[PDB]
Amino acid sequence: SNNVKPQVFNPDNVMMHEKKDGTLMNEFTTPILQEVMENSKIMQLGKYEPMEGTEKKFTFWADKPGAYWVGEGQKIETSKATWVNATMRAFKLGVILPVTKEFLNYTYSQFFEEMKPMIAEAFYKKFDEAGILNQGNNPFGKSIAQSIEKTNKVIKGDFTQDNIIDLEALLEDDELEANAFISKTQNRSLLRKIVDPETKERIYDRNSDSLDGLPVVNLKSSNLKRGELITGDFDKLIYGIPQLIEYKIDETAQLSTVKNEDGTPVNLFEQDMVALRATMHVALHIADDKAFAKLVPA
Amino acid sequence: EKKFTFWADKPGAYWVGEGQKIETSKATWVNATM
Amino acid sequence: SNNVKPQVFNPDNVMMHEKKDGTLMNEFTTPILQEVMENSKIMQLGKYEPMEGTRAFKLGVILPVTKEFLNYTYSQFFEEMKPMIAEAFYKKFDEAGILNQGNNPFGKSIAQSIEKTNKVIKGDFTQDNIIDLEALLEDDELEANAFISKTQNRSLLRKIVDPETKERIYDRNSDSLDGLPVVNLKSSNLKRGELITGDFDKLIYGIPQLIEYKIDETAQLSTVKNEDGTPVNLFEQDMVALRATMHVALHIADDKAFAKLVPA
Amino acid sequence: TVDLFTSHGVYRYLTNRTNGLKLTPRENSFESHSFERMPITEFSNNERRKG
Repeated sequence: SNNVKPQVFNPDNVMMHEKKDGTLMNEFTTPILQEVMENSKIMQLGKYEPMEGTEKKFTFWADKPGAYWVGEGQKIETSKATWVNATMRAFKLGVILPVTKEFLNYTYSQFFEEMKPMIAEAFYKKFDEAGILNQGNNPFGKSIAQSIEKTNKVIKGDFTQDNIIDLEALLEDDELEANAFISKTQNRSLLRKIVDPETKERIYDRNSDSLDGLPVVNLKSSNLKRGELITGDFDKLIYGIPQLIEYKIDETAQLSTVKNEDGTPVNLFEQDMVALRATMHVALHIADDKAFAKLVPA
Repeated sequence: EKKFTFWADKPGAYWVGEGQKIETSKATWVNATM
Repeated sequence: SNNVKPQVFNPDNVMMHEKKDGTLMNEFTTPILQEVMENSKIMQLGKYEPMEGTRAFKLGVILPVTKEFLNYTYSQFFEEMKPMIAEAFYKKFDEAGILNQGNNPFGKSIAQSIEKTNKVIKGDFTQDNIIDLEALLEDDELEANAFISKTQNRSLLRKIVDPETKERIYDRNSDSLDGLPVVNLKSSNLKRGELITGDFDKLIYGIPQLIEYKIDETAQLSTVKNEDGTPVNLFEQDMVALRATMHVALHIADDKAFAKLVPA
Repeated sequence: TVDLFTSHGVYRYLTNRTNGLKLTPRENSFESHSFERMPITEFSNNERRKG
């Protein structure tokens, strides 16, 4: 055929050194990042749990024996212990970045360096939005928002010391104590302008980002609205990581999720392409569905 | 005159079932000048 | 595999141990080179340009081989084939740059330079026609550097003698005409009676990537269909393929620097 | 609890895994030492440091 125009891809996910208008992209100035990569908020708040396989078993005492008064020479009555079991399973995060080898040579050699951190950020954010907010096709049948929904442990109303105290009280109503707050950075404006009328001290430390003495963690997600606040005994949120982020780069596979202009799948060898695969295994478990409560605007 | 390149789009990520096809994603950048 | 009929491939580019008629090439004798291996003429004549990045274009080829052939017929095939691919790349590049043949991707070529400037001499090979051909260059202050010729016309060049000095203008031992070296093109497109000359320092080329070879035992050759139309899978059909690629760039700095002699 | 030894002194910090090992200086974090090089020494079982 000797068709020298560049290969069109659908979707347009392939990095290329030549544009279909004939522009050739030498002398490329490597992009710079106007941001700091976000940490996993679940890895921050929750409790790590060693996990060798894709599954984990927990067992806890449930019932404790009673005891009896007995008269002299009377028969001593019996009693019994009981236990309960729980379990957690892992799921897989992954993404593939395809690159044309001309691009990989004559434009941006460091590309499969610079992407690895942005990939890790994407994984962390996916994980957090699944486990905290039950968003992004949460694979686990478990989440904070879902525990809150089953318990209906929600307070309605404005950010006030009244409602914030009531929110925390909602946990000790089940003999649990709040350990931290999850909030949307948009709302520290509201927290900054609430004060106790009696002691005349403000509940939120603008300097230390502490609410009622507890640490506040900010979500970047757009799903959590300004007026919404979440709290819980995060030591009851258990996470495990059976396989840390693995990267593999391949120069010969087939990609089926990318098609050529004629509709044929992209073959990395025959077409002279390279692609980077990232995968991670993450497991989430709510140890006690009652340990979380939410404040929502009316 | 000055010119800048900044990242504009982060690669996505997908939940992949056991033995499902990993979907692809792309990065993107934008140019500015002074 | 257990197939007793050999696999028909379309196109039939796959090397095989067994012919279509059932002949196994067992015990097979090592091939030998009946001809000298050809070297790039524009890489010989033109001026090299150190170049970083790519205008360039990509040359490439894939040679599939059945592992039975790679085992039981000619084990060393892929070592002995690399030069033959380098030949093929040289010939493709030479034919594109010189003759504007073979779907050359560049918008530049010697044939196009001559066809644009109309710097062509109609005539048979004679001392006066050789001198006029050279004068077509020296008219524009450029001096001929070499000649490009179809080797089959040395029979014509030997018949010309300078009538003053009364000697052969063509040294058949040196293969130099009027003191200038003549390079031979093996390609079929330059006809018997055609001769080309120019100041080849005005022709510039670059090579961003030398010939890179990669041998693969796993890829899918979409372009080669099995008899049933399914694409060839190397690993599953027990097959191997060698990929070769190169990047070349061509530039003509002054398109009046080339002239051509052609039969009337 | 984290101790960091430099060529001029020991720095003391506190951390926890949950906050991402953010080092916070301990009360009276710094303590000078009179050597002129980092005090800890390492020994090696072989070139590869293998058991």
